[PDB]
Amino acid sequence: LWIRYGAVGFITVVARQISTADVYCKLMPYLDPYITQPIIQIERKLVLLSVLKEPVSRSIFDYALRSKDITSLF
Amino acid sequence: AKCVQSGDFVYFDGRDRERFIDKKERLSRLKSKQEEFQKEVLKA
Amino acid sequence: EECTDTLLDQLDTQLNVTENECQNYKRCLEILEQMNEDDSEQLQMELKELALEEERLIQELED
Repeated sequence: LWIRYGAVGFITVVARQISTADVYCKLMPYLDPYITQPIIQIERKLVLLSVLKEPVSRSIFDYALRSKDITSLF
Repeated sequence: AKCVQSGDFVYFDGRDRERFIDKKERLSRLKSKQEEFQKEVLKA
Repeated sequence: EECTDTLLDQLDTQLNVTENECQNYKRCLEILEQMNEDDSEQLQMELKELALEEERLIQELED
């Protein structure tokens, strides 16, 4: 959750720094794989936090990061 | 030095025959077209 | 000789960056033009319905 919300912090700050045109043309394409709905108001911290896809299960994430053969697994 | 100030120089290896000044003009023209698209996108 | 080639290389990279941003805007404009115009009126009607449900829930929650 610290990293998860940390990411929201980065994406929200980035979304506030770039132009609205660049947000839709450039910022949205990087976020699309992780967001549940296409909302143009990504600049509001509450909006982005609400549109995030569910995180990876800790058992799944921890089990993959703990795997010795992460290259073969990936 | 005279060629550098006027920008009337090209790559020594011949990879590109377009002068530095010519490339600078093309870059400015492309930047203008990009902003025009950006404005139409903003309107849309 | 090295300084002149380095200067042309830097300018060549800037040109490509401008072309990529121009291409992206051309694509983005085409995508927005091709995306069917979402019915602003239909969403507004739905929003009026959801507001009524919320007002109902506020009275029900008060109860």
